[PDB]
Amino acid sequence: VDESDVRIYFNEKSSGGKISIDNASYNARKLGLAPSSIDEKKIKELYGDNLTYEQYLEYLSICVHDKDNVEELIKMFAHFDNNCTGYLTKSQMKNILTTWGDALTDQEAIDALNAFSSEDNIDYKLFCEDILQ
Amino acid sequence: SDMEEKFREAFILFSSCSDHIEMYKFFELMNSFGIILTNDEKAALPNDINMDYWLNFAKKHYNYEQPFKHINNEQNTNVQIKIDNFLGIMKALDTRLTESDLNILLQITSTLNLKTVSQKLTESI
Repeated sequence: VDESDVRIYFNEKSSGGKISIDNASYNARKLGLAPSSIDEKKIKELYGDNLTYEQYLEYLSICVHDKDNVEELIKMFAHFDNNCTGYLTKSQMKNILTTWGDALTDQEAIDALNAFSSEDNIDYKLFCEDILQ
Repeated sequence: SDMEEKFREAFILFSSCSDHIEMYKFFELMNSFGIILTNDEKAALPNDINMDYWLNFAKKHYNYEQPFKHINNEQNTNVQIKIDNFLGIMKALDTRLTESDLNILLQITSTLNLKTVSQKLTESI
């Protein structure tokens, strides 16, 4: 965690004091936090889209997710591993990321797979390792 | 939002996210909506089935005005079958299920009709 950059990124993307959730998430991802639709909606039903630093800190905490590891994420990727090889097809891993949960478009997920590894058979174990970093 | 976005969802399930579904799993997929082809039509199908062909086949063959027409039989529709006798027809004929059978009756609820089953399955899909 970097305390200095937290404040810098706030005023940089602030507007009339308050910060929009889209920008708060942008800054969360800028640091190294991973906000999901669930974390995003929790703050929506409180002070609105735009919220001051007082409320922005409360959003920084909901984006932490300390209890995140290799087997806390693969609950969907192992669900489709009927082959029992560990290696999963790029395209198989692709459509999983487009249809359910966070709206990751074709190009978003497609390029993320090739960026990790060039090969079709990609292990969802080694995959968690680097995206979580 | 419509059937088009729901059809794609159903392919990634039966194929187990595979690009080219196995013929046998493709039939599971069509039936899950209320699609049954004639002996001739079931031979007209391609060798390797893909997402692109599945969705064309989806539009043409799926019932929209009455999603599940094939469940209606009006001698079998109006009639009431007991839960135990109904499972008797099911356990002898079964080509799929093992213990998810108890869960189908829960999706309906002692004496049941086919118009009740079809109505509940229209809300399931």
